[PDB]
Amino acid sequence: PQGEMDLLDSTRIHPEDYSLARKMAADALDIEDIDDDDESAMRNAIYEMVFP
Amino acid sequence: PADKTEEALTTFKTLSQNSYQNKTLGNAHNGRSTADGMSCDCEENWDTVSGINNACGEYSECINRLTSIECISGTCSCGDDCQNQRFQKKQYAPIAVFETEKKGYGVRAQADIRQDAFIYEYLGEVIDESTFRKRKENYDNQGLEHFYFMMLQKGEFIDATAKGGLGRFCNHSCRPNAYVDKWEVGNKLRMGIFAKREIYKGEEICFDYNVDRYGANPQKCYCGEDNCIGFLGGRTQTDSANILPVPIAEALGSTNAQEQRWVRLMKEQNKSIKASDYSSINEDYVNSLEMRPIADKDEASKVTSALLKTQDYIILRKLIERVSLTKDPEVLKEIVRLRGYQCVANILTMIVLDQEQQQVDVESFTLSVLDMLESWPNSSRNRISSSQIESVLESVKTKLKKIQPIGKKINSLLNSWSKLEISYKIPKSQ
Amino acid sequence: NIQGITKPAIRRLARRGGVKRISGLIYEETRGVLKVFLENVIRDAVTYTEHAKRKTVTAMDVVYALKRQGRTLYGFGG
Amino acid sequence: TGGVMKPHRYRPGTVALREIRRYQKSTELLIRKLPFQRLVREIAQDFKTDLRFQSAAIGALQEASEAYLVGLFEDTNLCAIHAKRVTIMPKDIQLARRIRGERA
Amino acid sequence: GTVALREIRRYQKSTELLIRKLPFQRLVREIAQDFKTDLRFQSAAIGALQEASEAYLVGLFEDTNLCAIHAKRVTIMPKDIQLARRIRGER
Amino acid sequence: ELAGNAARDNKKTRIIPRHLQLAIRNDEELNKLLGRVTIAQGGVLPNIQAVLLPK
Ligand SMILES: Nc1ncnc2c1ncn2[C@@H]1O[C@H](CSCC[C@H](N)C(=O)O)[C@@H](O)[C@H]1O
Ligand SMILES: [Zn+2]
Ligand SMILES: [Zn+2]
Ligand SMILES: [Zn+2]
Repeated sequence: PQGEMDLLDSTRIHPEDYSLARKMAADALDIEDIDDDDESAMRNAIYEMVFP
Repeated sequence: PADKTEEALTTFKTLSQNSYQNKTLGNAHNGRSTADGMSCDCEENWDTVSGINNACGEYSECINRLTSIECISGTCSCGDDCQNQRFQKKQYAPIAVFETEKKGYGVRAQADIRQDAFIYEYLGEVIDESTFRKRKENYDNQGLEHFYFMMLQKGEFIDATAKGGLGRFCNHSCRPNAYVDKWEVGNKLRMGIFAKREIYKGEEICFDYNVDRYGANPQKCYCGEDNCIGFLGGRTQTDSANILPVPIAEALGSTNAQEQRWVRLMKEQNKSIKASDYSSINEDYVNSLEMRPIADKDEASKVTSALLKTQDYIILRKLIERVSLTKDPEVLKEIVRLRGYQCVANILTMIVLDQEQQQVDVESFTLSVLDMLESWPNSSRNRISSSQIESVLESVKTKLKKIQPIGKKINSLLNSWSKLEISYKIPKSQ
Repeated sequence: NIQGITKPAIRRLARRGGVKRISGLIYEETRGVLKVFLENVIRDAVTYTEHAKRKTVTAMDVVYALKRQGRTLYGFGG
Repeated sequence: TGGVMKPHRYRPGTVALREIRRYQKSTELLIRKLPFQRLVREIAQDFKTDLRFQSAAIGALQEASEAYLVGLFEDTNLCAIHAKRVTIMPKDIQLARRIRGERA
Repeated sequence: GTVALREIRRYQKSTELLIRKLPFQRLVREIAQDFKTDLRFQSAAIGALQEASEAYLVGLFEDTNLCAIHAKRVTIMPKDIQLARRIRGER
Repeated sequence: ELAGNAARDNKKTRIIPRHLQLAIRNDEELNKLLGRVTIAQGGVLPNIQAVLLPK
């Protein structure tokens, strides 16, 4: 999930909204240890949401 | 006791050698004929006075003797009549039969026998498994109260009931002075009986049976040995299997070895440990248990299960102490996912709201359980909301308001927890 | 398929050398040294074959490479 | 009372010394043919593919590898005996290779 | 123990020969005498023999030190000498 | 010659690589000459250490 490639690069979402999409994905999975500034946890959450 | 040698001999057909149901059974290497038979490199040592070939003796370096294989004449460099032809030459030790108090006939040494010396070759009919089953059923129908079967190898047994030798009269001893061994003679397999120690004249010759009952009922052992297990059976044990349930025992860091050690140290030294039952907790075992930090999430799940199951004060004390030793953040996050706070609420309530103990000891417990609550990583009151343990903390600081260190620690704890939030968290449909 | 050199096989190989007891950690070490030796001999045989303008490695290349490493083999047409 | 007395087990080393004599008397290959062939093909794949390997080349490679491993285990057994042990350890393997010159 | 490390440090940095020249010369002549008599020797041949024998003995002592280290000892023994020679292949 | 003799102690009329390996390794000077050669299907001479044996 922390790799060079990105899940959202295969979607129509603009790169300026990648953190918005990862916050949506993290909040949808009922995670509570998540902080907005932690990009790594956001990427892990969206990876487990799209590719469980 | 009076000799019963001839009387014992008349009870069965005496054999000088093992008889075979067929030529295929009992063959060495599962019948694979090793044409390159194992020839010892010993040089023949003929004593010119007695004309005896002393090669392959006890203190000689015969490889075949060490490997429990007998030299065969005409194949080995040791020559004929070497000192490793004990089975073939039938040079049995001198023995007598005497009537025992409870075991019937038994074998005694007519002379003093050296260590590792060959006593006697166990004789019988070599039979297959089906023949063994048929004979076993027939003898059980006959009501015979004596074992007469030995396992030559897998699927191949030796029967000593109707035909055999004096070795069938040897009685079981739980601390035996002799032992049975398996040897290779030519392309065949033999079962001999050898002296485990120095045995004096008149002493009974006994070996460990190591009985495979094949579902038969236990038979009580009357050997008289102090280390007797009391029954004939290839296995035996004490309460050294479980003292506490497996998830609860592994929650405390205890395993099969630690559950063995406590019972071995006390029960075998005249101190009482009850029969296996987890309804009553033995506090002394839990206090004496060793504690190591947790670094595995399955062990954390077992700890959570133990918290949800065990009601004992002392087990919970030692689990909380183990958690105090534990400092791995991932295990603590797993406990949070398992809602450890929910279990800790009940653990508190049972001890400091219900009062089955003393106020000083409960105070020590409370000081020993507030520390890891203060220490664990926390990022959101959603964690606590799954337990509402703060309410329990308020109730216990209100009850033990006289003990001001507990009150001040709970003040610090609620102050720390109240700073938490969840920034912005998207509401979900309901 | 380095795990194809199974534990009983390497136990047998040690047993031919007269070894009575075997440590539990030795098997990875034997697999490594066998891999190193095979790597060297296979490399030399492959470049011998590539010089010979062939596409199939014959036994002569193997025996040549081994003899050039001071490990002369008798019985394969040397 | 139809039970069977068990022959118990051998001491550690007795069956070891037996199988020592048996394997030192016989001469067959001790490594299975097909896994060794696959391993040789895997090593050869790294340089240039489409390389056919005659059965005689694989057999010669197997014989050389077995001879090398047997010699290494003899030297490592001498090393273990020298250190008053009967169990060989990887440190004896490394030392044997060091003194042999194979490892720099 | 201190001067042992001092001797190691001094001799591992030096390059001159440590075997005395005249006894080695007499040793070479004594060995060569029993193969053929009235043998002459170039000085450079004796020097080459001295250098080669010193290099060989240094290598043997290094391998022997490894063997001694293996047996949890610090003192080298003759059994280390024949162990190193046996493994190295000399008879 | 040495290989035929070694076969003769084995009561065989067939010379095999095993007998050749026995003949080479049991003779000191022949072992010295053929030191660095491996005989295919020759096996190893039976040699068990003295302190390797039990007591
Ligand atoms: N120590 C012991 N106490 C009571 N019975 C024993 C015993 N050791 C052996 N036995 C009995 O002896 C049987 C073995 S056959 C031994 C000889 C036979 N009991 C006789 O006197 O003629 C076993 O099946 C067992 O039932
Ligand atoms: Zn012998
Ligand atoms: Zn003999
Ligand atoms: Zn008993």
